[PDB]
Amino acid sequence: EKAKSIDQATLQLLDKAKQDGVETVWDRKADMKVQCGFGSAGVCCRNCSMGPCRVSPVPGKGVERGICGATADVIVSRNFARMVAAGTAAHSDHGRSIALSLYHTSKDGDIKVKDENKLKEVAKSFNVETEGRDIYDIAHDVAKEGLSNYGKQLGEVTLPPSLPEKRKELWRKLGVYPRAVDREIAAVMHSTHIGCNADAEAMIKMSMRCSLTDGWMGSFMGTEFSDIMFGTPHSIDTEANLGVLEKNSVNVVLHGHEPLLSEMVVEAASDPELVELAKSVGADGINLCGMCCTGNEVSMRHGIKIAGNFMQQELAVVTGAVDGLIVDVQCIMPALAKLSKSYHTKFITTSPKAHITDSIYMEFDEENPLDSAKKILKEAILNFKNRDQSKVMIPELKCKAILGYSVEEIINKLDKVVNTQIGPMQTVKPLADVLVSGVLRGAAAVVGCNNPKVVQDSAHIETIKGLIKNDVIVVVTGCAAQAAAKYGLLQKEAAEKYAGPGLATVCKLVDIPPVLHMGSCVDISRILDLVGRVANLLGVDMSDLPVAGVAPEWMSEKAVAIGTYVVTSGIDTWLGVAPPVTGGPEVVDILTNKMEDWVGAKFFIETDPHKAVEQIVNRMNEKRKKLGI
Amino acid sequence: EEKAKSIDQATLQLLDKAKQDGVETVWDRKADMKVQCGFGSAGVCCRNCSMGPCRVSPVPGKGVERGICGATADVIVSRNFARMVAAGTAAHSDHGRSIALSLYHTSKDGDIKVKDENKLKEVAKSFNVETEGRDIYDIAHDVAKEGLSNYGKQLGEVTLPPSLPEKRKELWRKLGVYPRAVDREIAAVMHSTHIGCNADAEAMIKMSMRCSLTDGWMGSFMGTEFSDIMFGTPHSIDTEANLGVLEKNSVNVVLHGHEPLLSEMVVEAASDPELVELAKSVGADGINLCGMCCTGNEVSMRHGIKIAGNFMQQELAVVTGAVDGLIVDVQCIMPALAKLSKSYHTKFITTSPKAHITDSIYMEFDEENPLDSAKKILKEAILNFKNRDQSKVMIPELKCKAILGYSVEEIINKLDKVVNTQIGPMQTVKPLADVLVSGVLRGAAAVVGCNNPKVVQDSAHIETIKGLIKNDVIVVVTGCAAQAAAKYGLLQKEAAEKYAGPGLATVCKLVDIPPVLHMGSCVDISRILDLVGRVANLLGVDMSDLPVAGVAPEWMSEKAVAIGTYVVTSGIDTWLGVAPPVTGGPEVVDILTNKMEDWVGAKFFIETDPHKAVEQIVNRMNEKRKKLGI
Ligand code: SF4
Ligand code: SF4
Ligand code: SF4
Ligand SMILES: [F-]
Ligand SMILES: [F-]
Ligand SMILES: [F-]
Ligand SMILES: [F-]
Ligand SMILES: [F-]
Ligand SMILES: [F-]
Ligand SMILES: [F-]
Ligand code: NA
Ligand code: NA
Ligand code: NA
Ligand code: NA
Ligand code: NA
Ligand code: NA
Repeated sequence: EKAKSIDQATLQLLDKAKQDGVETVWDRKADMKVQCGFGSAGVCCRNCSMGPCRVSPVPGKGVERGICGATADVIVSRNFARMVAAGTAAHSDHGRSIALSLYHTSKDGDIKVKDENKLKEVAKSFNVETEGRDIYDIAHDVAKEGLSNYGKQLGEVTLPPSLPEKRKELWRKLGVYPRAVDREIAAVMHSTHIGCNADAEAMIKMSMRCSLTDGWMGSFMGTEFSDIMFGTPHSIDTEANLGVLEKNSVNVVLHGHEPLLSEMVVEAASDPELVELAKSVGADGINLCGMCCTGNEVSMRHGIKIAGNFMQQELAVVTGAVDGLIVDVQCIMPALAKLSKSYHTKFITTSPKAHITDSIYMEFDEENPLDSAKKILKEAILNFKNRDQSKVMIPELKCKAILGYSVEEIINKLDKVVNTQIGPMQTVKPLADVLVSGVLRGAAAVVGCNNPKVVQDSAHIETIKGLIKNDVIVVVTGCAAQAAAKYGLLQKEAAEKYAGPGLATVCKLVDIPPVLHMGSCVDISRILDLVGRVANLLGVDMSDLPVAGVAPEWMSEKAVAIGTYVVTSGIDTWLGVAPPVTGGPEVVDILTNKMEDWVGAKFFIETDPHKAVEQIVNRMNEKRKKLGI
Repeated sequence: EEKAKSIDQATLQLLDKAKQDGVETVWDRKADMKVQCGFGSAGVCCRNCSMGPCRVSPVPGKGVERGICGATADVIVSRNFARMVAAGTAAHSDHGRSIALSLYHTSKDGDIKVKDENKLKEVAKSFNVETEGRDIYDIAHDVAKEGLSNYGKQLGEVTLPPSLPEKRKELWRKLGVYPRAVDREIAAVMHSTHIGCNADAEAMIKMSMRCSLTDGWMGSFMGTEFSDIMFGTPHSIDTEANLGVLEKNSVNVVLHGHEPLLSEMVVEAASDPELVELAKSVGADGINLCGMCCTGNEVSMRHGIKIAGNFMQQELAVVTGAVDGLIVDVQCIMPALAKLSKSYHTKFITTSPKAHITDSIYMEFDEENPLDSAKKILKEAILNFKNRDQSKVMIPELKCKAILGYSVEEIINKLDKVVNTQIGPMQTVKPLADVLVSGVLRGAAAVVGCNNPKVVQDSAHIETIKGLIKNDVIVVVTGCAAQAAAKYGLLQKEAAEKYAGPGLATVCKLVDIPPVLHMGSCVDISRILDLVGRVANLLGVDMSDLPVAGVAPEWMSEKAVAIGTYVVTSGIDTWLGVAPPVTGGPEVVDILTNKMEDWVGAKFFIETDPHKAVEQIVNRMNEKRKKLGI
């Protein structure tokens, strides 16, 4: 009865999937039928073998406490904590690999330093000397100091400069100032053990402390170091959606997250031997396509075409045109191994962090990265000989998209509206001014996943379209950004098409689209860098600005960690999918009310995007009045 | 027409008082839960993202076979198993992390001092720390820093104990499970269990084994060694156990939890003259300290403090109406205590910011002024004796004598009695190695683990231990299992004639030891590894070659899972008396109970009948003896 998507190409292939007789993520959601209301409310605990225990989400009725004595609030808050601990760890290991790659950069090696100016500037944040030193001794000293942020047991951690000092001392008084990344993950996992913490407030506060090691450390260093090694993103053109697949080219799709592999596949797709090889098997060339975050990472830096977002990964295989599906870690549906048994596609896993049964394991040798990517790519190009062009169905649907909007590039773009003799250059002042003046009502980040509980991409598009109509500039990352890209919002033409008067004027003056694709989900750290720069420039804290974050169709534990650190940093967050918290009323009051008194923001749970847009606008105008703007 | 709740007499008496007083127990809450969910009982339910919750069929080929993301039953089972190990590892991790921090803050005239210099000097040589002619506290700080790097170093290798055989290290390396930093492996396991990551049962379990190794050989190990350095290495010491140790006319302060620093500082505060006179002024005879669970073991091994009871007895202690102060830190403090303590004059005090409990009294243990903080907290217990009502008090006159303190150094010390002055070398484990190879001792078995309402409490412990020592298998015990043995009376030299077999009784008479050796808390299980490795190293073999076994007859916590996983990966067959949630994943069962043997030389055994378990252990040991030629 309900529509499965709002994207036509997504729907066309869904029909082919039914004809071919293959399962999709929608079909498995249906097979699940009415999902257990206990786990949907968070009032089930399995933290020890006395259980499984389930208490009633309706207070006063049914079973009240678990066998150990845990209340509903205790069970909910611990389950919520372990979600943050998981998402934190996901981004943690991500940035740890990126820092390790930076430690192994050499002058003549496969991994180099590409943005010397950024490294010199990042080195100043770690108190690493740069005057007259070799650029790789600097990079190694930066990597070492960044790695210390993951497991140091003595001393304090290094935090970015755009984090307002008001917020640091706020965290200190609240007792949520971050420690080492792995050290907090262990701390949350410790207190959630049976017979440890049994207080909702203290439990949530540990979760907020954990999430800070993600946004301002794990994800932040991951992004900063990814820019140093691969290049800081700048505005770039690309095409999005499943129509980027070419029938007469070798289609290699990069799925996953960790960017070192996809960065090396891009460089491997230009080796004359591998270029000549694709021609020898009968194709026109090598057509690199990205999906999800590793697709975002290479599109921001190299404009590689974005094949699609989370709930489309199954449908790319259904086209019958994917010769290689090269995946690393995070958000690779294990169903792909069974699905690709019905097609010539070679589904190749590469990271020992994410083995998948019945896939083809080709370990990405991080000690010979380029040679290793070539070996994996050659296997994909050879697989082109096994394509059956009669069963191929590539929908004729693709949209142009502009992305590459890093903080540096937004600042660079804003310099255009600065009078040579008046203001300062290379600052975020132009954006602060249009916010203070009121031409822009606010700025909203729209991030998040896809989720079968929501018509895929429908909540993203309605939220984004509604915010830009009310003169709220919108920045996007991850699968939401790729949902904007497919729809056609990442175009300068989208301003007069969909934006209100103020946003349309700023868009024309700055020469930008109304929706800024700021990269992958570790790249959300760019959003914090941006908002923090505006707060510092206006002498205020981040809870005082008219900013907001939205997760219209989230799913991953990464999103819970992301949403939790966005709030603790001081930014109101709207969720479009109810988290499993309804069972514990104290947990609800903490996340949706008391949070305000702690950090200056709170969570909002709204499944109607049009309602959420109202709330965001009203909350912004409320905060605007408090600030006098 | 129901099963008994316990085999302990004092436990049954107070349970009748709890019913009479109108309060609820952990047994009562178990009955309220009724039929627990078969899905979560089989481990075929996932909640690792909001696409779910999903539940797949535990019977393969029937029902819903895959979750929304495509995860099979084996994937879901294997990931849920991994997160148990990660949590159990994290608990012992932070336990030893905090202890190492105390070692870093030791000082000449401070509250925390170095007490076993000879242990500290020997540990420093294990961490490549110079000791010749250096101040003793410069050494302690260097050793602490080296131990803290084991938790979060990102480059280089980790420091491991010398009693770990190189054959086992080389085995782990080829298998791909050589441990990294403690907090790092915890994060790595949490990463791969995220949605859309690892989806292969073998790779997932192998990640669990690599993670658990950072507990037994690092987390728990460093915690135990550093606890001995600061508080003293345990030696043969007498004590009394069970709930009767409470004195009606004295101040009863009960220490519950795991972290030893608070319990240690309260012991030293219980001898402050100002507080003793206050105890007499409020109308009491003296300060009666009683411990529970690990923190009760930690102070009983070192100071002979009386042991109040094990895990499922903690509620019944408050039911006696004689607990004036209940001081708890972290790990295994049932949140029901906060509600139970409201029906009695007991003040339920939480002390650690790691484990706040609602509607309790929070007195944050100041580690910068430890003794003054312990003094301050103890005074609140003494003053609460004025609210005692002696008409309701019912302390069952039941308690048994017990011997403990059997650290590795003390066991080696006791083995010297049977060494000839001219023949063999002193201060080695050779006497224990010789009786095993000869066959006088058929094997060595470690009985550890929790309590669990699914088993008649302490019955699986006592039946397991009694059957083993009857079959000439010496039994070492830690944690609540040890306290089960202390309550029943197995921690006595008189227990040899009563229950031991011929060979074991002969070894007990010669060495002058009980047939059951209490080796401390559950981080003190590292002492058991340290012992077995010395025997493995002295016989030129690996640990999977020795006739050794581990048993957790009534386990419950995720700490036990991580414990049982590192015991197996170390090369010691482990029997489990409570079935873990793995029955829904047939590949996971094959990995844990068969394939594991071909990886690390040991495997899990799931058996709820302790008599059948003893049969399996004895037959298994004989196979490894015949394989080894002994
Ligand atoms: S922590 Fe408590 S409520 Fe949760 S499963 Fe364990 S015994 Fe039950
Ligand atoms: S969430 Fe709990 S009650 Fe629901 S199916 Fe899973 S184990 Fe059962
Ligand atoms: S990870 Fe898979 S099995 Fe688990 S809740 Fe998500 S879709 Fe379901
Ligand atoms: F095909
Ligand atoms: F790893
Ligand atoms: F159910
Ligand atoms: F493996
Ligand atoms: F009382
Ligand atoms: F000693
Ligand atoms: F074997
Ligand atoms: Na920066
Ligand atoms: Na195939
Ligand atoms: Na309020
Ligand atoms: Na030692
Ligand atoms: Na076999
Ligand atoms: Na059975």
